Amino acid sequence: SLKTTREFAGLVLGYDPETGIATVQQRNHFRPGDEVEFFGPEIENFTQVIEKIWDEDGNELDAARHPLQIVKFKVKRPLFPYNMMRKEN
Repeated sequence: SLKTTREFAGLVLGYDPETGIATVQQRNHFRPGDEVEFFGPEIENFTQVIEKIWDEDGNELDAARHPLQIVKFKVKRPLFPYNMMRKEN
């Protein structure tokens, strides 16, 4: 069960189901090319590659390296607010 912030890399804040773009609050470093898993109740957990990331001002980022910054990127299946994201080994 969930004890600390070490256990995940992002918290989903929002998801645009028309465009596929998720809004994620970073908790630990992740970057384009990384594999992640989205999880939590109400979804089947799934993995994907992170293709490209941007901030809320539309700047592309080489990495989401700043704790609790809000970032955006395309996801491969729908998400609900407060689903979670972790790195996939």
